[PDB]
Amino acid sequence: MFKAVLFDLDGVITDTAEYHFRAWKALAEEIGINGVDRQFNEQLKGVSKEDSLQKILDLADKKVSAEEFKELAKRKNDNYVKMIQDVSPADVYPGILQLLKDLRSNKIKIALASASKNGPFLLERMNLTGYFDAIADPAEVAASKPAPDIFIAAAHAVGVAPSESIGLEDSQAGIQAIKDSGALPIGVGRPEDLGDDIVIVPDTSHYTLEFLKEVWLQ
Ligand SMILES: [Mg+2]
Repeated sequence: MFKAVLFDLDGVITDTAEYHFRAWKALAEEIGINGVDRQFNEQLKGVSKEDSLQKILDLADKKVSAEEFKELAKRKNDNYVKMIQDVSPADVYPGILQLLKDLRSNKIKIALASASKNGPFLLERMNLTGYFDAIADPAEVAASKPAPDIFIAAAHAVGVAPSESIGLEDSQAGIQAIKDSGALPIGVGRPEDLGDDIVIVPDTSHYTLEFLKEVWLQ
């Protein structure tokens, strides 16, 4: 049987994308730029702050100094930290709390493998910290997803090899990272998005201990 489950945070445990979106929209509004909506935000998800801010400035063809660029980036981050003060156990995705309980009661290790710089904070606000054996620190990993580094770090931090683990992700880059780590991916979302070569479930309510066991046995 697998010995650990390695979780991403956004799109598996909870929705942090909402709060990044709100932070960018608030920034864009503060400086009088229109067009930062949920569709435009698809060009901001999972890219650097620099890239994101470039794209936003381009909406109005706005030029900035290096000093102004740095201030705007800081402002977005401050906005984000303010907006996540709201997070509560009400923000946990369906099935996830029961899955953590079941994993823990079956002595399976639980690790977070997220690029979030606020992962410990978020897990504390959602009252999930107690279930986590480790949180991989993205500050201490050399390469982001789709590189396998953060999944290797998460597995190692609970004393297992990635080949002893299942990874749960909703993103192409995350699924690729799990595959290249040696862990078994189980995706959540659409095969159209994540590929035909992995087990995919339509939403997190399908992530049950019994399902993960059956997938492992294949
Ligand atoms: Mg994710």
